[PDB]
Amino acid sequence: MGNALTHYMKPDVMPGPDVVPTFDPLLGFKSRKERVMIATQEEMESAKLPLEFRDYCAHLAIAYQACRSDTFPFVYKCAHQKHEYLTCEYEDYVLRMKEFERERRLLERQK
Amino acid sequence: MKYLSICSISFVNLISMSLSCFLLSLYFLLNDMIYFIEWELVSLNSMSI
Amino acid sequence: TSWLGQLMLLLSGLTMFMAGLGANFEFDLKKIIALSTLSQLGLMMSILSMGFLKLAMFHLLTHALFKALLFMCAGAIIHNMNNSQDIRLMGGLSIH
Amino acid sequence: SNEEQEFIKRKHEATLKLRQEFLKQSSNPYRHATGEGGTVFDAGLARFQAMRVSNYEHFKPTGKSFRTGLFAVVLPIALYAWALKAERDGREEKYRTGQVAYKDRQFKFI
Amino acid sequence: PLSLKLINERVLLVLKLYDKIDPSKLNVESHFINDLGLDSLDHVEVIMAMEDEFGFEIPDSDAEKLLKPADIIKYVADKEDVYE
Amino acid sequence: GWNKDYKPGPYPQTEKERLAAAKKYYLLPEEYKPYADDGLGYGDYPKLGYGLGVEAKDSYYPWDYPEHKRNQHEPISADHDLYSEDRWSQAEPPRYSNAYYFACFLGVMSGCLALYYWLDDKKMYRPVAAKQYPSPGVKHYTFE
Amino acid sequence: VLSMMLLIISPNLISILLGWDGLGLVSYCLVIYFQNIKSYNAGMLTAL
Amino acid sequence: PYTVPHASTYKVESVPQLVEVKEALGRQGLKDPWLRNEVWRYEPKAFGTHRSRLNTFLFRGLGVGFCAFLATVAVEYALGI
Amino acid sequence: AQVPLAIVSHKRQVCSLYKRALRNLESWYDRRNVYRYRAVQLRARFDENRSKDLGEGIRLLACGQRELFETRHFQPRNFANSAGGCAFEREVIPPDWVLDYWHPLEKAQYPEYFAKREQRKKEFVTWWEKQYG
Amino acid sequence: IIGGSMLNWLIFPFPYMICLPIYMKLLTLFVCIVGGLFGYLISLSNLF
Amino acid sequence: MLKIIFFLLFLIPFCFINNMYWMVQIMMFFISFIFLLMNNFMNYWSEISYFLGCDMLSYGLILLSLWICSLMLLASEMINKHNNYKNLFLLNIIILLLLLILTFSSMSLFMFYLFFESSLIPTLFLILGWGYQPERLQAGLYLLFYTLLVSLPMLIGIFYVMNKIGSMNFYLMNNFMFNYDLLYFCLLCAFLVKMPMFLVHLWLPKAHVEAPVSGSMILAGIMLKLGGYGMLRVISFLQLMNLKYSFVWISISLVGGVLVSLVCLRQTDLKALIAYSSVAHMGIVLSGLLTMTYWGLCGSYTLMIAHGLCSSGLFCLANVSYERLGSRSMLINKGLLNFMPSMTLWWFLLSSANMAAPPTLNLLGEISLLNSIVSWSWISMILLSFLSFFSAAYTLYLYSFSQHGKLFSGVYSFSSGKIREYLLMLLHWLPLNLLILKSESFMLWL
Amino acid sequence: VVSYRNGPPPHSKATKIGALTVGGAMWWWVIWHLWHEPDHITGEFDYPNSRKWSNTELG
Repeated sequence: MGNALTHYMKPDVMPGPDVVPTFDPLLGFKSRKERVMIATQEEMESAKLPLEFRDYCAHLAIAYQACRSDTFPFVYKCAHQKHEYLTCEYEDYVLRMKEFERERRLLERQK
Repeated sequence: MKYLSICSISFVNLISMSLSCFLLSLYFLLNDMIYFIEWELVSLNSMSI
Repeated sequence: TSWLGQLMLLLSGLTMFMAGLGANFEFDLKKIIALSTLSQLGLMMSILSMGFLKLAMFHLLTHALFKALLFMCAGAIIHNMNNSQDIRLMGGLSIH
Repeated sequence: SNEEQEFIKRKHEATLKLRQEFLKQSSNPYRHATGEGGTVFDAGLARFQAMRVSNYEHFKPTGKSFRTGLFAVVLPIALYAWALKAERDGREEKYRTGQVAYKDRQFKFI
Repeated sequence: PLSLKLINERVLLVLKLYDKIDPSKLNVESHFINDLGLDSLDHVEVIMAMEDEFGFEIPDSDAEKLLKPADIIKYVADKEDVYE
Repeated sequence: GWNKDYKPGPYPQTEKERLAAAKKYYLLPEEYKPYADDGLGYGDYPKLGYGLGVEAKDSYYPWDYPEHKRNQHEPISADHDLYSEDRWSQAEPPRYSNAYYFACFLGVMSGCLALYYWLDDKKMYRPVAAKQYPSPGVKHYTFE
Repeated sequence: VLSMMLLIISPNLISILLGWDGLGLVSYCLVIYFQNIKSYNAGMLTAL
Repeated sequence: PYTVPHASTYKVESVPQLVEVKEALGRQGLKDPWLRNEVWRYEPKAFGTHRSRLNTFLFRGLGVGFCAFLATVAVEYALGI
Repeated sequence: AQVPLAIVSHKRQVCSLYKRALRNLESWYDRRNVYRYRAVQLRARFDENRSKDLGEGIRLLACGQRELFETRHFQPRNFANSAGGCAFEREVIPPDWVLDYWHPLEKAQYPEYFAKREQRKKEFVTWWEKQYG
Repeated sequence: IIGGSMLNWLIFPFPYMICLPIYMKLLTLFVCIVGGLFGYLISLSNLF
Repeated sequence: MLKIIFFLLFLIPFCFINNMYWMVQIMMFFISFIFLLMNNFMNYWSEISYFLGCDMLSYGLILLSLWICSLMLLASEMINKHNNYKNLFLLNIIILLLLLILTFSSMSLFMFYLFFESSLIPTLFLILGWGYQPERLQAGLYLLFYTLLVSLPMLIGIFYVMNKIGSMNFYLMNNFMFNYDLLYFCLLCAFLVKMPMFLVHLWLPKAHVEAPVSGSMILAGIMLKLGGYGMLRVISFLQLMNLKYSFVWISISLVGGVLVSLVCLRQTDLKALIAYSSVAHMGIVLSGLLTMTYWGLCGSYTLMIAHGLCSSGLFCLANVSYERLGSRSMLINKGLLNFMPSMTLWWFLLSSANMAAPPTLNLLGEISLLNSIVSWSWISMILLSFLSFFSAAYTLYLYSFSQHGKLFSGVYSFSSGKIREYLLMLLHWLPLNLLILKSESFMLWL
Repeated sequence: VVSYRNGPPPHSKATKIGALTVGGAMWWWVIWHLWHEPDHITGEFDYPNSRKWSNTELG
């Protein structure tokens, strides 16, 4: 049970799965910064990145592909750099783990 | 096949083919490259078996 | 994202449950290992019903390795127990 | 019952005589040494063959046979022909009326 | 590879491991009912003992046609195809 | 020695024809039992065992033919294909009836389909938002 | 194994049908390799 | 069946797992003649026990694996560290 | 060459029921000591019951057959080399007359064996003339 | 033995990132532990 | 053409010379090689000599006729070992092959009809002369009276077409179109009997069994294809009326394919089961012919070509067990893997060709036929799956029960396999996998 | 070989050496990956509590 079960009991309290931010992004008055891409579209499509992996930090994935192709097939030689790409995803996950949560707070303040 | 084991012949042949296919598979992961060859049999109604 | 994927996911998880219960109640060696093959098929078809080709392919290669290893083990044990595939007759093979 | 044991004993004597005939005829060295292939003459095999081939001589048009020939053959043929004609007429009136577009019709053979 | 002496040793070993049979009275030609005191279900226990010992299945007609240990030796040697 | 010589004949209306047909098929008179007088039913051929197949018959009996489990000059059953050892035969009689097996299988299937498709819109989820993908028209923000 | 490679390297549905029929037929034959009615019934089941 | 033994070798009282069944049958008031046919089946020398077989099976190469792991650690600190 | 007779006695019926009951008990209880304990329990169950009459014995034999049909294991243990086992008749031996249809150059690979076969053929034809001739 | 780490570095050009709580990451390990301690000792048989 | 016809006409005096049985099949394979050389054909009629010409459908059918007759002389060595009438057998085979070449290379409908119904008299002669059964009289009379009873009113239909049009040529009759029920029934029902239906089949399983091996080759190899060729020539000017009345024949053929595929599971003869097996595949051919698509016509031509080889090759396999085991019964034919292990390669290679097989031309004919029938209606997906499943449910039964299991006890000593038989079943299977290469030859006759 | 009511014939040195070698190989692989990568069994990345974050930053 858990996060689905409360969605059966209190649907107006708990937001749905993979919910977009319904309210204003500037409602919390942080004036929070804008995520700016380092790698643009043409070198994203030059590296044959799939559409499910074109995140806000795809330059680290491009550098991971470059270091994998630099020491192929023994790609563990810069294995920690993989973790670097991984922790960027973790940072994005942390942002997602905030982007849901304050939304529930934004759905609690109106309740 | 005479004076020899057909199992040993098949064993050495399939280790050689498996090593060749493995070394081909490592080259096809470095480039993310897909090949698709096509041999026509019969064409009718713009559809080719 | 299809009703085909939903139905295939249900039937793949159901054959996982079927294979686990059947191999827990099966008294034949090679039939237990064929039920283990069924359980791994349920695992791969349910993870591709989620939609993960690389996970399905990785578990496919892994299952092929260890399951050919199990069947070679079972064949050697059956060939020394003289064609008796019943798991009740076999016993204590760790010493022998 | 005492009548059962006599019947089983008589059947066993007949089976023993037929078994002795089979052991005489199956290992015949002269019949093997002729070189022409064949089988030991079994009556039940020929009875089974003529049972499987000839069956019109015991056939009469009764109600049970008519029910079997209706529900086994003619009724699936009639239902399948009715279904095919109904589906093709329903598609053909839509095709001839003009309710389907040119680029939205199934089986263009393209 | 087996032998008649080995199979005879198998049969007398299994029949002398039975506590309802005295090993002094036990013999290769000893009858299972007239010479030795055995129940109708005791001979079935002897038959399944020979089945578990020799690793095959003995039918019921061949169970009731065995009355001596030498008959069991002749039945086993005919099934497993040894005569020397 | 052909199919016209050895063949099933007319139905035994009288008892002497039944005795002659029993002696013709190498069967004792008590064992012989012809078919019905309906349109499909055979005439003069014996009705053999339709209880259970060839696997039910004794494999430890010394047969003249170990394959098909029959002796010499024994009348082959009319549905010998359907009651063969290969198809639709059991060595032991089944423990349950025919409908119990299918009833339990479709009962478990109906329960599993029902309980799955009731819960198809109660999938769980982590405390996570939608996956943000970059677009030239819509921009997204970080938390720092 | 050759029929299995003919199934793997094929993206065409007709050639997957080629490898499919090859896998089914040689799998049925290798099941019925042993000469008894159990292998007969097993081959009939794995063929259908 | 080479060098078959006699019935005087097999004794019920040597093994615990069969004299437990004999004691349970004596408590129930029954006797059994086929215990001496299964004395060889439980042998502590030829076949071992349950606890020795588990330690043989689960930890067959744990000491050799730990020695090789110490060797890998010792050669890794000389080069990697 | 004693062909078995199809009549089965009542003592043969209860002996077959005892054998099949202990085989089902061996299938249900895999450990040998537990199977031995339950086998002595079933033997005592038979031995307390053997003093009755014939009609009551027939009715209770039918009841025991119904009980054994009720408690029958779904995977009964059978010997592999016997009939009905897991590996019964895995190879089929053709009769020896196909050895008479070999090529003479193929027959030259085992000339002592084929000479002994040709010697044994005359003994077999005199034995067949003695037996069935 | 080597086909786990030999293919995990090869079949994944982009590794999946896992951020899970303490009761779900080792949940499959705890289920494997209770299945190992459950599927063995239940099959142990004693008298009575 | 006239070269092949005059080649067979001057091969006629080879029969009257003593000890000349094996030279005739040598010259028949030589003229099959020459016919392999003359392959400059397109969809229209080429090599026009008087009333004789050839297009691609006619080329494939004459080449199949020459291959089946050349293997038919190779299969019948039982006629040569005995003093059975070799000269009459060779004359009947040459005359029948000449009539098949003349009825396939016919430019017009009437000469096609004339040599088409001239062909059934040598088949009658082979069935009543060289068979090994007391019911050869029941075999030939059923065949002749079925085909004659339904083919006599086709002559009235043929001259009604001649009186309405004027010509007999196929191309000039392709221009016209008729809207009559009885003309359609006359010009269709003779071919609807000549290829097996469900209702009209009876002559087939009672004429294949009691014939010789050569009657089995000529019946299941090329004379179930005379009706297919006739319908391929007649359907072009009867399109409107066959579109009205084709659902009855297609439904009857599909349900009859399912039912006859259920019959073969209850068959105890090897030669009867292939006889009913010819009914099931030609049911798919008949169901794909009446949809009038490009794919249905092309896949029908491909499946008739690929079926005339495989059914004849299966009928040679049932003959080489009938010559040795003494009977065609399926109970006797058991465990031939331990008797003839090298034959079991050809049994499974020709039984797999009867179903869908990976390298055979039968799959390329079956794929292009199921395309048209699924395109015809969606309800046919229920019964094409049942028919194509039951086809290998029964076809694996003949190989499984004849070539696997315990041996039949009480069988006397017979001879081993021969190089002629291995060559005979070699040439029934290597054309089935060498013709997927250059398959645009044997498929695109349009 | 055949054995009756006894153990097997005594094993060669090669089988015992191979058994200890493959057991040492498996356990060396397990303990080596335990020492070099202990983070894979647990959470490789930390999971902070969603109820721990302050409401004064966004809310």
